[PDB]
Amino acid sequence: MLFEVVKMGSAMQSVVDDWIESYKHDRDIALLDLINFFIQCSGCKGVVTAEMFRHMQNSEIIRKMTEEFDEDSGDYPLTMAGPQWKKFKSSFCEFIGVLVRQCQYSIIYDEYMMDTVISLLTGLSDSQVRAFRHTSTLAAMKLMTALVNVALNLSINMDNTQRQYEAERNKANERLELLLQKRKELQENQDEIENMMNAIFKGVFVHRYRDAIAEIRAICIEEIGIWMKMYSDAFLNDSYLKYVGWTMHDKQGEVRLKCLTALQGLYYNKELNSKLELFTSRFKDRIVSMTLDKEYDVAVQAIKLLTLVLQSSEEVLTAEDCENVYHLVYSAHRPVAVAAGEFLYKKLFSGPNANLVKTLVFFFLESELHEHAAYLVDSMWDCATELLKDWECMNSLLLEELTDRQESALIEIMLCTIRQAAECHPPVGRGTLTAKEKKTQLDDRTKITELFAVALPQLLAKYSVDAEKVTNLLQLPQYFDLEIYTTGRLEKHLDALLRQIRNIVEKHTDTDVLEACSKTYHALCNEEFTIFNRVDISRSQLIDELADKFNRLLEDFLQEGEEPDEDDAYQVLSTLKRITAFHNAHDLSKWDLFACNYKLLKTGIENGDMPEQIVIHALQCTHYVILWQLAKISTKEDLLRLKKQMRVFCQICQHYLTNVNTTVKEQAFTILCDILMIFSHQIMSGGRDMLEPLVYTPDSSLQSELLSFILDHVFIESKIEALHKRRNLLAAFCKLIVYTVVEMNTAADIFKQYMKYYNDYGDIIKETMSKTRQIDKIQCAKTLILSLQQLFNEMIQENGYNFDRSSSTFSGIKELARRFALTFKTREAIAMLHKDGIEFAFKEPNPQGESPLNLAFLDILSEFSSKLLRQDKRTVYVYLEKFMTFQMSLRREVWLPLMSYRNSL
Amino acid sequence: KRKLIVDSVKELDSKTIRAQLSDYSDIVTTLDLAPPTKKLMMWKETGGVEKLFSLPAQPLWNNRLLKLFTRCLTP
Repeated sequence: MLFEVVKMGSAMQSVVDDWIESYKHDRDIALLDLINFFIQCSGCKGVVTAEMFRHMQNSEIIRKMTEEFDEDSGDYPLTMAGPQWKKFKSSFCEFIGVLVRQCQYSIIYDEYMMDTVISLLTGLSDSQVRAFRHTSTLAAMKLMTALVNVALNLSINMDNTQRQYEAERNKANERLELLLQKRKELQENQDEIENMMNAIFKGVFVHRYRDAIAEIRAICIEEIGIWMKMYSDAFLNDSYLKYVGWTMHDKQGEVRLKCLTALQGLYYNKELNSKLELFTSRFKDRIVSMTLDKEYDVAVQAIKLLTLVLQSSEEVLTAEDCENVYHLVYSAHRPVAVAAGEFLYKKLFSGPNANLVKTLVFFFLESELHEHAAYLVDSMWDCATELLKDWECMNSLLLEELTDRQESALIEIMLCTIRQAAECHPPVGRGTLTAKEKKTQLDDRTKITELFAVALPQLLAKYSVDAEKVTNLLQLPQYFDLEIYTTGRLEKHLDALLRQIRNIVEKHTDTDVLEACSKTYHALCNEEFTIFNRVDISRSQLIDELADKFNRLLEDFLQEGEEPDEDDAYQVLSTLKRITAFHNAHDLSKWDLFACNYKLLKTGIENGDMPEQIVIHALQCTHYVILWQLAKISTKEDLLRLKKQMRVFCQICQHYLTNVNTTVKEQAFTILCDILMIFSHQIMSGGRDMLEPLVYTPDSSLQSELLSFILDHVFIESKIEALHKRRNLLAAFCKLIVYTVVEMNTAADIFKQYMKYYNDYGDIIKETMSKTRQIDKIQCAKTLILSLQQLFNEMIQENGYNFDRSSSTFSGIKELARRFALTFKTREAIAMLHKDGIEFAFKEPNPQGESPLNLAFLDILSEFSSKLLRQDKRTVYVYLEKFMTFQMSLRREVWLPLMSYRNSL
Repeated sequence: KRKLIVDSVKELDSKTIRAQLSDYSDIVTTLDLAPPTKKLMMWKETGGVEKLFSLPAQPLWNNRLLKLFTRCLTP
């Protein structure tokens, strides 16, 4: 009952001992019970009988058992999934190992038991039946490993008995004879065991590590790894290493993984081997190349091995080898990054920490792959967590007595450590909370807050002139537990911050710096904290200055004055930038600056010459004035004025949509798509009374204006830069579609590009199609056909009515037509699709020969008849015959589109 | 016809192993980087069809204003 006992069972040693029990009683019935076990473990349902055992050779048994296999599927026990089969496999392996180990002193040498088992496994491992070849190979591999243990024990026993002999050769002659006899008997035992291993190795391993099946190659390499780690004195030489050397070049990841796991076992925990280092130096090149293996799981192990190789020597590796591994700290995949990061640590990381902090800066500065530290830092997070949270140390180097390229980089690194400590997740793309982690977090914030509440004002003071450094330092307060400004009695420092921020705003015109200032002032102006009122005063005061400066500049600027020149403009722009950035994050309605901005946008139209950058920022600025007034909405005198400004602003954005300046068109376009969605029909939707007066629906003129822009500016022919802008514009328009601010028929000009622009815009167009299917199954499929219609008429205008249906243009529409079909209330749609395709096919008649025309559309329309539907097919045909006539139906020769469409119905 | 899996070819021949050592360019690749700049890092965070259809085209830094947009996001 062996097979069933091993899967269903009870301890393994219990059934092995029970088996050894029976083998003593009757060898032959027990060996037969053993034969069958190995067979039945392969999924076979046959049985080897006593008569077969006594008489047939293995080749004949295996044949009979292939016949009697009686399988349902191609499944066999070692390939079925689930825990009960994982437990089987381990039970299967435990039993073989425990059987041999329990026989190693008597039975194993009886000339009967092992030759039988080995002969069978050698034959089964030769079978073309995979279930036999797979199972028997695993068996023989476990069997071999059990024998390496026996050999090892023997060697140990041989050495002890040898020491016993020599101690007596010193010193009697009767015991000497017994020790000589014992030593003789053990040497025989060693020879016998080496035979058995050599049978299995040359009979199975040498053929089967090379099997066509990858799972079988992996089995063989796993155990050769085990033999060398287990009895290294006997197996850790080139004559066994070479197999793992070759198999490192295997075409499957799972095989290559095992070669690296095997070698790792030969370094961890213990060293050191001259023969191993020779092999490694001989295969070093191929190892470092595997740090970029196609399979990530393989790449990690390759780095981890290289980390172990580091411990032994560091002699074998070169600068270029190590430099290559360093690059991987910037890998997209975290396990690789972290593994490469641990390698980096042990290689180059050994004012106690100040030299390690400075070290990290040099590494980061020598990296020509990344311009920010978010990913370098995350890779180091697991191992150098102490170095990276040393903010007191990092803060000291920036202040108190090197080069300004190093100062910016240290600020960069510092901010990354802080963010990743503050918020507890890795940076984007590195992701995939516990009790003790939130503790460290809370510890981290208070340490950051307490240190940088005091240090940041000094830090801004020192580095205020540098835009890159300031943009970084300003991100800090967004990570504070702000309570500490009160309870820590630190309000003197807070005022210093608000002073340094204010000074920065006024000396800087760089867009990012001002964004940082604004976003920061917003973080501090949280009204769940005692601190709000202090900051609100400074906010309310900084902006009083900006508005007044802005009004006065706008006085000299609008009149004739002089000129206004390039210089008078940069004056306005600079001040306008500061105002716009703040109006985004902060409600500045208490300053009615629609007036100043409207006066600046309308004056730009009439004069026709207004510097791009001013126009852009006004457009942005008044967008925020409008939106903020809509935020605080009782009264109804304010409510009527909001629509005033809004309706007007939409007209201005519409005029600038045809502005000769391209980045200006785009600015006007994106603001437009924003307001249209905001003041859409959906404004009143959320339990809104007073929001039904503000609703805006664009003119049919504007609807086409917005489309003309997309076609010109999204659909033509670094550059990852340019694309991101265009996807953003497209989604801005598609939102108007899927939320029906704009007619769905506009999507026809967009759906037809799903293919021609499938990598740039595929997923955005694919979602627009879905959000119209889920919204209205019917008119989706309508405009969807109008797309293929529009592609069709384009082919005509460019070639005429001769097509050449074999052409690439025509074949292209058919291909898009098939992919549209897979997008299929449930069946009233395809009905509606074929109807319009038929209507369109017979839209225009032919003047002569014969009184054709537009008829070729049916070979495209034929791509949809596949989908639906027998009952509805009659209905379609009935609708088709309203158009086609008898002498049309009857002649077949060119008129092929119509016939082809008909076969499918 | 038997559902039993029988292999016509059981072993990779010695010559193809020799070839595997000679050329592994098809099981090796180029380094795939994470976002190499702050701008590109922010893009990856805020990119994809999901995020794009659920945010303004002109970014709004205040949630008071962002809600005015996201308020209108189901037909």
